[PDB]
Amino acid sequence: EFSVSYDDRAIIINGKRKILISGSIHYPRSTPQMWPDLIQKAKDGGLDVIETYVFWNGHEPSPGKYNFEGRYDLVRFIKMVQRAGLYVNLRIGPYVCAEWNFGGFPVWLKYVPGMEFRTNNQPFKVAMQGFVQKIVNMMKSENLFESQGGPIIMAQIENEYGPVEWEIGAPGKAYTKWAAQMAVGLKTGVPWIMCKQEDAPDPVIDTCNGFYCEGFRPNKPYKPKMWTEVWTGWYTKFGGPIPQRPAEDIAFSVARFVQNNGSFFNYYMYHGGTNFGRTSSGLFIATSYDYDAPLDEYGLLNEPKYGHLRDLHKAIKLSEPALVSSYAAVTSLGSNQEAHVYRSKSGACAAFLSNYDSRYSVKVTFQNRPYNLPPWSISILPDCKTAVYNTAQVNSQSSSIKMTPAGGGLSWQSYNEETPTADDSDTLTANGLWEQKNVTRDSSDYLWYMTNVNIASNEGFLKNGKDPYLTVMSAGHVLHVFVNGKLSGTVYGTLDNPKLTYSGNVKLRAGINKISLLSVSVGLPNVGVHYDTWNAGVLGPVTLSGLNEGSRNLAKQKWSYKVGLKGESLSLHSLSGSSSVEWVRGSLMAQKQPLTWYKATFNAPGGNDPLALDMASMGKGQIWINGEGVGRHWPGYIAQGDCSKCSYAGTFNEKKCQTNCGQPSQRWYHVPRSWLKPSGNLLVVFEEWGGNPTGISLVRRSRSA
Ligand SMILES: *[C@@H]1O[C@H](CO)[C@@H](O)[C@H](O)[C@H]1NC(C)=O
Ligand SMILES: *[C@@H]1O[C@H](CO)[C@@H](O)[C@H](O)[C@H]1NC(C)=O
Ligand SMILES: OC[C@H]1O[C@@H](O)[C@H](O)[C@@H](O)[C@H]1O
Ligand SMILES: OC[C@H]1O[C@@H](O)[C@H](O)[C@@H](O)[C@H]1O
Ligand SMILES: OC[C@H]1O[C@@H](O)[C@H](O)[C@@H](O)[C@H]1O
Ligand SMILES: OC[C@H]1O[C@@H](O)[C@H](O)[C@@H](O)[C@H]1O
Repeated sequence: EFSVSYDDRAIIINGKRKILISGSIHYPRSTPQMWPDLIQKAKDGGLDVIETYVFWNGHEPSPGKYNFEGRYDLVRFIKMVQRAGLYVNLRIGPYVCAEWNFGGFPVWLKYVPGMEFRTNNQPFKVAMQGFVQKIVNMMKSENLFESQGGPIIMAQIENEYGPVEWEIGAPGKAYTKWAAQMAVGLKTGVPWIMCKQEDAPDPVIDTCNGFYCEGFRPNKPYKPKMWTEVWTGWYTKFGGPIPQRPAEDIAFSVARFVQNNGSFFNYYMYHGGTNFGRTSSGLFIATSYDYDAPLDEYGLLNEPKYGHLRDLHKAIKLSEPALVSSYAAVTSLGSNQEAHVYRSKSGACAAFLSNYDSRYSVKVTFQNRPYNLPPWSISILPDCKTAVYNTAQVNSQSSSIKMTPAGGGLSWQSYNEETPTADDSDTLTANGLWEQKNVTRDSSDYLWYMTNVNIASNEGFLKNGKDPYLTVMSAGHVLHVFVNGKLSGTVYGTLDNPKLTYSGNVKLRAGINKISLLSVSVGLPNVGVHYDTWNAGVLGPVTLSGLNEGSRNLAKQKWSYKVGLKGESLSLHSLSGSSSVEWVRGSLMAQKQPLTWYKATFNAPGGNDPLALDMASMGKGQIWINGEGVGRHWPGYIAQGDCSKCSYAGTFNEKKCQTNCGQPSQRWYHVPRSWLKPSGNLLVVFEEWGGNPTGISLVRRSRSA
């Protein structure tokens, strides 16, 4: 009925070789009502395939219970791509990286007895095969593979394992062989792929990720050349800038790939979207996953990038009959110039004329005709005679972003978060320090490390003008130090270095002194060899210096623990949770105070424009609207890095075109209209650092010229 195969040239769909233009759109980083519009714009962008990861931890929060409703409705998403007449590349994983919490793995998976992530491990294999098996079965049951008449033309198993296999050695090769054998053994009827897998076993095709992938070649001569990730920009991290990749560079890199035998490429990302809630983003990754994608975070067209790529795809589609019926033949044109010519026995001719010089514009002669090639550009001649397209020459409209305030300020109400201290009636205690994930299981960002310090009256610092010295070392990621219910200092880390040290003088009086430590995790690591084994939270050393005794090792004593916030267990984020009205309705009330809840009621602004929250007046925490988590906020973390002016021309790197530095890492936070009633919308903000609620504004996202 239907079939998907491959050869040395391309992917074969229904007996025909296909040059496939793909774009990556992750379903849980958007709302179910946004999906149709995003998929439509992708279709209009010239994409044949929609690519997406499958997010395990979002699907299986409990060892047994599954979730496939709301924006985690994977089956809804794929059927929507079908209704748009497009194909799907399903990158299953289960490891997805994706700047996604814990790399996509559920946190409970770590605590299954004898477990080891991404290796020749029995508990892992069982767990891995179970979920992968479930996903394939679900896809079959709704007839979603191309062989059944569905959109799914290929699937990915694992993500960029090559580098890990290298470091871990023999268990790595065994697991790879297993993973491949297992995946293919599921009889999907469609080919399987593996990115960054130089030794992917047959019949799995190894693919390429990166900014450029033209020099790439598969591990077998009978396997097609595929680029699973054309990085359209880079992710944003809290503390970091907003990176961008120029459209002219992307188009050049794509052209370099197509001209040189490349038959499949995928834009990572085509739509980046948002990291809603507290289980989406990876370690220190911002809520915004804009990625400088052709479709911005809010689903608006990122111009000129969208249109310029749309024109590129039109040129490739015009060149397609030749591309599938011939191979790339190189003819030198000059010192830094080449012509890749696709000449069919039928007589079809497509030519790509390149200029790799990034300094000067160059003129070449191809088949008696002159061509002017801008620096660092490729011209496409679909008929071999006339150049319809050039990668450095944008004929699409540019546009800027404006955030227009909608309505006015809100009447705010405030609730204080308690500062818990160690009691003798505490059940969850230990004679030392515990790791944060071990305790919280990522059910909350917050964990309280509590202990009591007894200060004898014969102490030296009490009689004279001396202060005791406290040193608290944490593995990450934010630490708040409270002595006797009062804040003594705050430290926070970076993505590269999340480990923390607090140091300072403390106010200790005679008797029992209570120490309260609040340890916050800002997402979990998603990449790295043995990344799951990395620590979070206060594990010491924890010392109290300046006593009659030299220095007291506070790590070696009884510690109480409390998971989450009193504000969380009371479920203050939802409307039915915000019932314990200990809310200060005060005309004059809470402002710039740590650990504070806020709530206001608003009406949905009149129009079609997408919405955000200007939170520049605030510090850090998380946001809910009508019970649904908008995600974390951290406008208090200012963007760091070198942010020079950049030219499209020349080799790109993540740091080449960085913007928004000396500014809040993220200021506006995406609010889907899909989440709003016409009136009586509940807006709950937990403010961890301290900020002014009256400053918070609802804004309208508009782009033009
Ligand atoms: C394109 O692939 C064919 C098939 O192997 C090969 O003979 C040819 O050298 C390739 N062209 C280039 C420019 O690499
Ligand atoms: C994890 O918690 C358990 C008790 O639930 C405890 O026995 C163990 O020491 C903890 N491990 C770490 C590394 O904190
Ligand atoms: O944006 C960074 C990207 O890095 C790639 O190597 C990975 O496959 C993606 O999942 C994403 O994490
Ligand atoms: O490696 C995949 C595994 O699949 C299981 O279902 C089977 O019981 C094992 O023998 C092994 O084949
Ligand atoms: O913060 C804990 C971890 O931090 C990572 O950046 C590092 O690669 C690991 O070795 C471990 O130290
Ligand atoms: O345009 C692609 C180019 O990317 C550069 O980073 C690389 O040094 C060149 O060899 C070429 O691959």
